[PDB]
Amino acid sequence: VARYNMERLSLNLKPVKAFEDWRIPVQDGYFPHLTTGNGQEWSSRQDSTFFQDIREIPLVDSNYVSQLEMWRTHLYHGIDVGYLIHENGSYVRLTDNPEVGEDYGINLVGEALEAGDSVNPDVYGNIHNLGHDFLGQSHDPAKKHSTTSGVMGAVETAVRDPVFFRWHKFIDNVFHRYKLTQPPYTPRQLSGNITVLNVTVQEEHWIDDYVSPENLLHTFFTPKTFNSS
Amino acid sequence: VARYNMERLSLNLKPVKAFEDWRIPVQDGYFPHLTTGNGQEWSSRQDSTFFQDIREIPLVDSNYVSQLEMWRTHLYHGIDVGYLIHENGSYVRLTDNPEVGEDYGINLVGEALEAGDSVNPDVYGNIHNLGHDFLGQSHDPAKKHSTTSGVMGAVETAVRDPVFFRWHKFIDNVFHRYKLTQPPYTPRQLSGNITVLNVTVQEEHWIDDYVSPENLLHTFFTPKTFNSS
Amino acid sequence: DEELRQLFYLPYESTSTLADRLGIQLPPLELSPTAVTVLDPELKAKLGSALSIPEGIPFFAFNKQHSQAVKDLSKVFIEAKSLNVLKDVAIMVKDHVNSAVFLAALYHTYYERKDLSPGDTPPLPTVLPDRFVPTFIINKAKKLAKSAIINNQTEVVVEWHSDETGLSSRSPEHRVSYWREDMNLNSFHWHWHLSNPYYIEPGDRDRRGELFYYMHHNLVARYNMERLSLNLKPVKAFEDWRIPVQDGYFPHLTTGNGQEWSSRQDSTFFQDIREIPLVDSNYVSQLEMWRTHLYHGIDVGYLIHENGSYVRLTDNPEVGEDYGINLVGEALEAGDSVNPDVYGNIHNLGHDFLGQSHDPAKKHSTTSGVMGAVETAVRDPVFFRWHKFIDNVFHRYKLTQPPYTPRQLSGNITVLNVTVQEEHWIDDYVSPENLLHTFFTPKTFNSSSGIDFRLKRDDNITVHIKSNFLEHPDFSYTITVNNPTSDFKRMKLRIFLAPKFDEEGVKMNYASLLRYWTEVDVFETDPIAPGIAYITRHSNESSILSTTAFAFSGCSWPRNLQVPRGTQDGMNFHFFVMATDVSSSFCGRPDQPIPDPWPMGYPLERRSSKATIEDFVDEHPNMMLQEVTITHLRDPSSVLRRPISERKECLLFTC
Amino acid sequence: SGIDFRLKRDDNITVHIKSNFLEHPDFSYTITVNNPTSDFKRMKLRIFLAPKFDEEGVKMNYASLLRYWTEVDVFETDPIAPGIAYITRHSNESSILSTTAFAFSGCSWPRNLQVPRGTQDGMNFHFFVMATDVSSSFCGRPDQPIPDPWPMGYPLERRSSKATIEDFVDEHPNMMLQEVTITHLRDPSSVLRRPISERKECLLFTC
Ligand SMILES: *[C@@H]1O[C@H](CO)[C@@H](O[C@@H]2O[C@H](CO)[C@@H](O)[C@H](O)[C@H]2NC(C)=O)[C@H](O)[C@H]1NC(C)=O
Ligand SMILES: *[C@@H]1O[C@H](CO)[C@@H](O[C@@H]2O[C@H](CO)[C@@H](O)[C@H](O)[C@H]2NC(C)=O)[C@H](O)[C@H]1NC(C)=O
Ligand SMILES: *[C@@H]1O[C@H](CO)[C@@H](O)[C@H](O)[C@H]1NC(C)=O
Ligand SMILES: *[C@@H]1O[C@H](CO)[C@@H](O)[C@H](O)[C@H]1NC(C)=O
Ligand SMILES: *[C@@H]1O[C@H](CO)[C@@H](O)[C@H](O)[C@H]1NC(C)=O
Ligand SMILES: *[C@@H]1O[C@H](CO)[C@@H](O)[C@H](O)[C@H]1NC(C)=O
Ligand SMILES: *[C@@H]1O[C@H](CO)[C@@H](O)[C@H](O)[C@H]1NC(C)=O
Ligand SMILES: *[C@@H]1O[C@H](CO)[C@@H](O)[C@H](O)[C@H]1NC(C)=O
Ligand SMILES: *[C@@H]1O[C@H](CO)[C@@H](O)[C@H](O)[C@H]1NC(C)=O
Ligand SMILES: *[C@@H]1O[C@H](CO)[C@@H](O)[C@H](O)[C@H]1NC(C)=O
Ligand SMILES: *[C@@H]1O[C@H](CO)[C@@H](O)[C@H](O)[C@H]1NC(C)=O
Ligand SMILES: *[C@@H]1O[C@H](CO)[C@@H](O)[C@H](O)[C@H]1NC(C)=O
Ligand SMILES: *[C@@H]1O[C@H](CO)[C@@H](O)[C@H](O)[C@H]1NC(C)=O
Ligand SMILES: *[C@@H]1O[C@H](CO)[C@@H](O)[C@H](O)[C@H]1NC(C)=O
Ligand code: CUO
Ligand code: CUO
Ligand code: CUO
Ligand SMILES: [Cl-]
Ligand SMILES: [Cl-]
Ligand SMILES: [Cl-]
Ligand SMILES: [Cl-]
Ligand SMILES: [Mg+2]
Ligand SMILES: [Mg+2]
Repeated sequence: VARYNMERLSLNLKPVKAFEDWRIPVQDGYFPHLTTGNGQEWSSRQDSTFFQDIREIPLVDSNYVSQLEMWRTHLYHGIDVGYLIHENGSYVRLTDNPEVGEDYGINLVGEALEAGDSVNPDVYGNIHNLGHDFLGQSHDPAKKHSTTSGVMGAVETAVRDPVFFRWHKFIDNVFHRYKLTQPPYTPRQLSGNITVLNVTVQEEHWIDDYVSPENLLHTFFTPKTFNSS
Repeated sequence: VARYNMERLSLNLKPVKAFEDWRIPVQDGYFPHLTTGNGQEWSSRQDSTFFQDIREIPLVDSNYVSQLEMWRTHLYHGIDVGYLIHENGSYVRLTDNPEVGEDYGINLVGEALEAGDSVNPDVYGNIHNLGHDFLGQSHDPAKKHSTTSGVMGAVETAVRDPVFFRWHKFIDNVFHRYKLTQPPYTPRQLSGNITVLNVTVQEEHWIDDYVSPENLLHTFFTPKTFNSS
Repeated sequence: DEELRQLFYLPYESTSTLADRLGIQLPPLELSPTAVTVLDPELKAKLGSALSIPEGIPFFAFNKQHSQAVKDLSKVFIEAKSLNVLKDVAIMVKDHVNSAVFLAALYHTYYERKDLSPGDTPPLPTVLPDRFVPTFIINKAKKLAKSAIINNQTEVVVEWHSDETGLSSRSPEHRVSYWREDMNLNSFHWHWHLSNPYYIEPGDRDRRGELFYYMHHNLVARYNMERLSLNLKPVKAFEDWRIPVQDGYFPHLTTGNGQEWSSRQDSTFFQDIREIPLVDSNYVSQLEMWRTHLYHGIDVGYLIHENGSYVRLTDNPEVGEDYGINLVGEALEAGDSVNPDVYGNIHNLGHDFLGQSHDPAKKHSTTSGVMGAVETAVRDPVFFRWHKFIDNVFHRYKLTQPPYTPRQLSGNITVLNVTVQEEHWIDDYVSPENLLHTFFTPKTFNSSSGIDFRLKRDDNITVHIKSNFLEHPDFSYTITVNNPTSDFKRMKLRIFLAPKFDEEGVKMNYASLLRYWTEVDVFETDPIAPGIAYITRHSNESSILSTTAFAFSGCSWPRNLQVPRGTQDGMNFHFFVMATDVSSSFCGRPDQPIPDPWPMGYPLERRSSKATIEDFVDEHPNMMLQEVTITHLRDPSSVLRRPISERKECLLFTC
Repeated sequence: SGIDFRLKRDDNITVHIKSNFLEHPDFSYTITVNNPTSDFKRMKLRIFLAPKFDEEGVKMNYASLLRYWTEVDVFETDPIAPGIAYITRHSNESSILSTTAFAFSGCSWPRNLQVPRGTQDGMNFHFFVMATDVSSSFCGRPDQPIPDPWPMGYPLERRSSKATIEDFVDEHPNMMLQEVTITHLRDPSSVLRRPISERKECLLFTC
């Protein structure tokens, strides 16, 4: 996300905005122009498409916007009070100053948010993964039209979609929310025996008759070719 | 529902309107002014309250408006094509002209809609019962406020609420939708050996020095008293 | 010339590929910047704008530039000194023109040249199967073909079902997809617009604006009868253009150039089309003002000509005066409009607004949706919402007309009786009188005239495509009439169909039925001798049909969709018959005027003081109102006698 | 009389203002009645107008027509002798009018708007007539009571079990339902005979 924003600033674009108010339609759609080797063209998403309940087939496998919202509410609460509730009933402290043998709070939040090895799936849910699927199925969320998923549904294609970065700005916002609850590093936590005296950056030779001034880096476009056979 | 409407017409009120577009807030609220013997006052519902997803505690026990809508969509489909799909995969014909040993279509729809002995809970759901609970919890649908349920949540109190009859007008509309799919009764189905020649209605004596004209009935208000001890 | 017909074949392949396969002698060739015909400068100079449409996109029939290109190309074809020269010109230009534009120009040419018959054109699905068959099925066919060739198999059949393009259980509009996507109906739509293009030289058609109204009115009416048969509500006009289009459509179609047709999500707004270039744009409020202007003209009874004079609108015209319905049609389509700057181009542009609504500002480098093409537009449920709006405009105009006078409805012939009888179609069953059936039957066609499935030149491969269609048994009807006069009388019988009940089970009154009447048969009889006569017509003779998966050729209402679906229990229809005193009727004839001076659909497109169709018919001895039942059979063999042993007992007399 | 258009005192200037108005020719109607009793009877005739069809071309039922009935003439007649009588009223005598661009003075329904516009082809109206047993009527009289005890607009402002105005009127011998056509002329001279030479041929009997 950070590097994407640096690219946006380079292009006179505004930094990406989190998609956090899920009752607002996603302003920017995306048409991937991709077709799989089985002849299946990836679904697109029109501008101004709502993030909507996914009514699966079978219906019992469905997920809902307000369900994800309540997972989010629960997770925000845990972050704000500094502990998660384990499915076994005990409380787990969140801290990035852990004791030896204690998990890092950022790690616990990450496992709960992705979700992966969550301390409590029933309470904190599966926000980030399902969000990909809500966005990827938003062109046909009740599965009425016998369609394919959009690129947000697959790891090798999701980054293509501008909404990837709106979704991940939301995700990064959750993580930063947690980081802000942590106390600043103490003098001892930042102290060191080595003094830094100087820093210089130098671009290597890349074109005859030009030597880059110190502390200047360049970028440009170059063709690349590969064998698709 | 029919008798309620006759009471409404008697009072110069418009007949009850089904609550069917669940996007529209319920215009008329209800304040029951009831308190249980455990001192727990029944929750009320303000005018213009939305029918909203019920996020239960625990969250895994929740139900959602679009979920009920999809159950409704599935049921409307079955009604319109004249058969339900059994959870065992077979199709069950809906008819009010059944073969000997065949269920009545109106009965099958009723069991699916209530729901009771539904042919397919996963597909047709539990629309009518859950709707009572959605309406009864609509003052606090995400259970944020540690509140009690409204009167729609209990059989001995639900009829008090004007929304009971809006909900049941919707329910009766589903049943009438099914009835309309049935062929008109044939001449043989309506024929009879007995001829009806005359009909007369006569109110009994109820007050001295008055005899009601034929075919005239009266109503009035009278007190009744009971022992609450 | 069956050499002429060959020009329709393999439209996505080079002329060299076609000629090689067919042994057609080629003109001189060269290599384009592969082998392509040399295009003579003399021919090129005659082509107008034909070459301006790039290869690799569909023919967008409602778009003014695309239609102009087809008109410009067909002009050269139509004006060719002979059929030999025509063939030479076609062979020469084929490599240099958009293939869909080429095909459209060729079909139009058969309608316009007097020495060609549209009935001799190939069925459109054999030429462009990609327009009618889902992407997945074409791709499966390519796979089956590749395997077959490898295993020395010269023929393959692929098939598909409606269960595969949408989910009926969650999408009520999908319940009628079989009808909207019917390949013959979509082909009929292509034929209609190429027989009666809005860009035709004015005068070269008679009452073309009125025919635009009439064919589409019948198309909408029959769709509604299909909807009622399926327990769907009749279609609602898309008229408040502020409201998003509720039902989207995903066509699941890909052109032979690999370009998948755009879809439209549920709840998509009808939005301003900001074209590239921007100066070619059109706007919702612009269309709304055209509509406002047209409604005004209709309401006051005259249009304003671009020359400043006023033109009266009347369906009771003087000799030599145009019909008001025709003038409104030309203004609305639009075709030969009296005032383009004032009344605009509402209907055509609306197709393009709907077809581009997934990307109306052209930000996403996308293709158009199916509403943009005549051979695909009927597939989309919004087609019928758009055409219900269009039919509403026409009905708004019809309602301004005075009811037909007694003299305008009077006739010398009396109608005495009407009977309808389904022909034999299954052994050991005879249909009761006045009962018609429908059912689904498979049809198969050879797609190899349209798509080259060969891997290499020497491969012998044929791909057959099989799918299900609504169908009905043949039927006939007999009208008993009396001529009480002293001499022979000739008459035209006018027979129309409409459901008796609406979606609520209420009997439709006269006013409501006006929106439903559809032509069954309108034709002139032999002269009727004094006394009683019996006139019998077979369903294959119907005026709405022309003259093997494709029964009727050229421009024809699909024979297989001639009878509305009806219901399992039997659905009741009015069968109106009128005897009036004196090549599908929906298509008209390019070279001849409409023979009948009465408005199309007469007398059932005007208001009446009569409340019911029963009351209306009872006033006139030359009209009779008959009634038929139409019953859809899920399993046609169900009509057969069942073993006494296997019959089940009913609880309530019938079951 | 309303605006002083003078520049200075001695100027002699008059400004006339001309504009177009809807208008109609005078008309009369005659009601034929029977008094079957043995003595003179006085009655009030109550005459109301409404369109027959709504905007959709559907015949309006009794309930819908209640929203449309408008007074044409409501007045008391001379006593009617036993037997048949003819009662003729001129449009200028209408109860809705009082008693030169301004025909009727004081408080009056405009005489020029006494007849609805109607249409070029002719528009059909119910003309309801009731004989009841015994200064615009819209304005009343400041110093006098309403003479008639019946509600204004009687009997056509209440519900009926009768579905149509036809059914309603058929129940009562003292009511009759007549019908008139009202036709608007863009060019009043169009009603005149046209030269045989200048008449154009119709395609469908009438044009
Ligand atoms: C399927 O359709 C195509 C028509 O285009 C047929 O292909 C032709 O077959 C004949 C006989 O082998 C060849 O001489 C022609 O060259 C073919 N035409 C083309 C354009 O390839 C094919 O025969 C049809 N298959 C069947 C079974 O009728
Ligand atoms: C137009 O109207 C006014 C009425 O106010 C008339 O003006 C009067 O004319 C007479 C005769 O010249 C004068 O003696 C009065 O003093 C005028 N009254 C006022 C208030 O100015 C005028 O005569 C009318 N014109 C015509 C042609 O009738
Ligand atoms: C819940 O699991 C954690 C694992 O770290 C454990 O420390 C805790 O004791 C458990 N709670 C109970 C009461 O079992
Ligand atoms: C520097 O090094 C010492 C010796 O290893 C270490 O104990 C201490 O942490 C460091 N002190 C500072 C100044 O950070
Ligand atoms: C750091 O290095 C740069 C260039 O090598 C030089 O300009 C600067 O004087 C150096 N600073 C120090 C403190 O050595
Ligand atoms: C499903 O249940 C019905 C109930 O009568 C039964 O008839 C049918 O055999 C069952 N289907 C299967 C395949 O088990
Ligand atoms: C009349 O009675 C007979 C004898 O029981 C019975 O068969 C029949 O169904 C009855 N009803 C009619 C309408 O015939
Ligand atoms: C029905 O009963 C009433 C009162 O008993 C009587 O007045 C009327 O005439 C009866 N009708 C018939 C058809 O017997
Ligand atoms: C191609 O196969 C068909 C049978 O499928 C056969 O009739 C025909 O002769 C074959 N074509 C050639 C050129 O062999
Ligand atoms: C405008 O066109 C109409 C078409 O018939 C013609 O009659 C009329 O003369 C034209 N108006 C003028 C003033 O040119
Ligand atoms: C009947 O026939 C006569 C003679 O052709 C013709 O004039 C008349 O228009 C016909 N129709 C009627 C209804 O009189
Ligand atoms: C009409 O034809 C049917 C069947 O042919 C017959 O039963 C019926 O009586 C006929 N009606 C008249 C009026 O001839
Ligand atoms: C009517 O047309 C269909 C399809 O072409 C055909 O099967 C049927 O035999 C035809 N009926 C007659 C008698 O021509
Ligand atoms: C009716 O009044 C108008 C306007 O005042 C007048 O022109 C007409 O002569 C009057 N009719 C009679 C006969 O009084
Ligand atoms: O996770 Cu959201 O795509 Cu790396
Ligand atoms: O069910 Cu809804 O309350 Cu009797
Ligand atoms: O015109 Cu036939 O498609 Cu709108
Ligand atoms: Cl949603
Ligand atoms: Cl499901
Ligand atoms: Cl919970
Ligand atoms: Cl531009
Ligand atoms: Mg509602
Ligand atoms: Mg609308």
